[PDB]
Amino acid sequence: AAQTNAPWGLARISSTSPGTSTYYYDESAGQGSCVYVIDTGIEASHPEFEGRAQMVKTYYYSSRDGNGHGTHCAGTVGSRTYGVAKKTQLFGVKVLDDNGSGQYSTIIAGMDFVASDKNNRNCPKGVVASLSLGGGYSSSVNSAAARLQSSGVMVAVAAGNNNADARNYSPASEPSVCTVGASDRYDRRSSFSNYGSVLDIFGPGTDILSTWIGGSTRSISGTSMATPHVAGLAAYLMTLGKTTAASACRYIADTANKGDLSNIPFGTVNLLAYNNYQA
Ligand SMILES: [Ca+2]
Repeated sequence: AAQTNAPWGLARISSTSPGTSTYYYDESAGQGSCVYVIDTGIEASHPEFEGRAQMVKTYYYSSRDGNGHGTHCAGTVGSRTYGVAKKTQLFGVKVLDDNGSGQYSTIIAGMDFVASDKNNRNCPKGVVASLSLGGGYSSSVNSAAARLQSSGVMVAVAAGNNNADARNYSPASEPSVCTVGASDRYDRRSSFSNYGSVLDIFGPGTDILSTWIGGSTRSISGTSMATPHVAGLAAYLMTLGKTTAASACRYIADTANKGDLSNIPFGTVNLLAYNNYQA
């Protein structure tokens, strides 16, 4: 399948080269997989989701995304225009309030929630979780990411927006999950992407068009916008049969565009997510 005049990041992760605007992908498009967006919530009523998105948990007084962040990230995973994995089932977990603030203990609660809940859902092609959030190093926050990953959920985390080595941030520094930095449409590491040997992969994160609440769209920027490219990609690769939840971060790295970003410090991977679908 081909989707012309696509947001640049979907064209990028289907291409070897920057400067193209068509997104290519096999039409299965993540059918039969499940992605949990653990964030401010998802405006599931957005027609872009077509009935495939459900809130399933909140730790606050409403499960609605009253911020916009969770809805944008979820749209990159799996909205019909703006998504990678256009036939995946989405699930929301509101661990962030509406300003974007969550305590670690509730974040943790969300995470263990997914390791359990997946067993209430039909995900025969595989389970993913997408965490576009974080704060300073915590062993506990990190342990809750290793558990979620160990439980057979592909875990994708934002490396962080401080232009700092990410080993000091959580859940980014955790080893066993897939820590995502960001790039721009000219293949520059993004000016705000954390970096550091704990990264596995880079994805589009500067000027990412996606859904927003009210039924709307906007372009925003972050390792948060890069993260759900890799989560949706992993859903797409599960569904095909290329990899598994426990093997997907390695498979994506093995199949990445290798050498191609500027602005990658010494010691940080120079790997860019790629679906290998057109070449
Ligand atoms: Ca890893």
